[PDB]
Amino acid sequence: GIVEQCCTSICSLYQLENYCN
Amino acid sequence: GIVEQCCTSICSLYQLENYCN
Amino acid sequence: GIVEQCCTSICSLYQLENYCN
Amino acid sequence: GIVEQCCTSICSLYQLENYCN
Amino acid sequence: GIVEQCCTSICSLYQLENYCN
Amino acid sequence: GIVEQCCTSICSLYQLENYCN
Amino acid sequence: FVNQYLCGSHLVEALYLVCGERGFFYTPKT
Amino acid sequence: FVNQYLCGSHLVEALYLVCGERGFFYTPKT
Amino acid sequence: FVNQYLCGSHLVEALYLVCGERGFFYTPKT
Amino acid sequence: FVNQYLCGSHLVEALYLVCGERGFFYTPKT
Amino acid sequence: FVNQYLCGSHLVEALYLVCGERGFFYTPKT
Amino acid sequence: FVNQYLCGSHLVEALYLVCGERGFFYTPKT
Ligand SMILES: Oc1cccc(O)c1
Ligand SMILES: Oc1cccc(O)c1
Ligand SMILES: Oc1cccc(O)c1
Ligand SMILES: Oc1cccc(O)c1
Ligand SMILES: Oc1cccc(O)c1
Ligand SMILES: Oc1cccc(O)c1
Ligand SMILES: [Cl-]
Ligand SMILES: [Cl-]
Ligand SMILES: [Zn+2]
Ligand SMILES: [Zn+2]
Repeated sequence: GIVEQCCTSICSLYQLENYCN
Repeated sequence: GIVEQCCTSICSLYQLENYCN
Repeated sequence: GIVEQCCTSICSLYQLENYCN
Repeated sequence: GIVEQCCTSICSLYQLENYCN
Repeated sequence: GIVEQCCTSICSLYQLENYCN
Repeated sequence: GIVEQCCTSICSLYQLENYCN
Repeated sequence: FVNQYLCGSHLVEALYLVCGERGFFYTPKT
Repeated sequence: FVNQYLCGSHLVEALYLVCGERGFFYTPKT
Repeated sequence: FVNQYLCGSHLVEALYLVCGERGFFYTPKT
Repeated sequence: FVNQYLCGSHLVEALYLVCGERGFFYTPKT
Repeated sequence: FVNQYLCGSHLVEALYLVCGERGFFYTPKT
Repeated sequence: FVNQYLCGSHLVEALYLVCGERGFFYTPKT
């Protein structure tokens, strides 16, 4: 999920926006 | 400055990006 | 909501747990 | 001590409470 | 109290060093 | 660089002061 | 608003610690 | 694993700032 | 009540940095 | 003022994510 | 890496939440 | 290999307190 995607490599803010409701 | 613009009102990520290097 | 309940008074950890799923 | 008990394995809130005064 | 003393006027790092062990 | 200086080992307050204006 | 915006920053950190594996939802206003 | 527990704490702070008014949902499993 | 609470939150982080090695006791009242 | 100083703490943390690899200069009251 | 030092700064914020009004002690060296 | 990214967010917080009203410069590449 978010941890496996963003704790192994740096997520951009572009990438974090897909998790916002 | 950054303090005046942003501790007075909420600044979005776009406005804060203006203060980047 | 959360902000109105807990930014106006300190919520305890038990009050906070109300928002966990 | 605290760093030893909680920096490899996650300590619960329960467990952290042993360090309160 | 550190709270009484540093929550309305800024306590510098080296005033705060006074509360160390 | 700072991360290379201080993320490899812990910088002291003196080493950190190098980066103040 | 700033004071509540800063307060909400600290709320989410507290939620994270309290909720653990359960996770949580953060909806400041719906 | 403490390493991903700490990473998660930073991720929630980042979500808070990027999501803004929309809020977010935080569920560790996936 | 809440802004003394938030202030204390930042106070502990400064104490962690200045005290280093030494450690510290945190007592809100006393 | 402590309210403005605590607001400053949170700004530098938001600058840190937005600015990324470009970094930034932080000047308080200029 | 500074892994233990970073862990410690998270621990202190969690102790702050959990202990509330009684405060705590943080002794990094033992 | 997110370790240095997480370390950098704590550095900016430490810089903020050490430099005070001097402010600081933070550049992560060079
Ligand atoms: O990939 C990540 C991990 C943690 C915080 C963040 O902003 C990005
Ligand atoms: O207006 C502000 C003040 C502090 C942090 C932030 O992201 C925005
Ligand atoms: O009511 C609150 C507000 C912010 C953090 C917290 O733990 C409780
Ligand atoms: O095991 C840990 C380590 C750091 C913070 C925390 O809440 C728990
Ligand atoms: O006077 C203060 C209040 C809060 C944090 C700090 O580092 C100093
Ligand atoms: O070397 C470091 C890294 C992060 C915070 C700090 O105070 C020192
Ligand atoms: Cl605050
Ligand atoms: Cl970390
Ligand atoms: Zn704050
Ligand atoms: Zn961290």
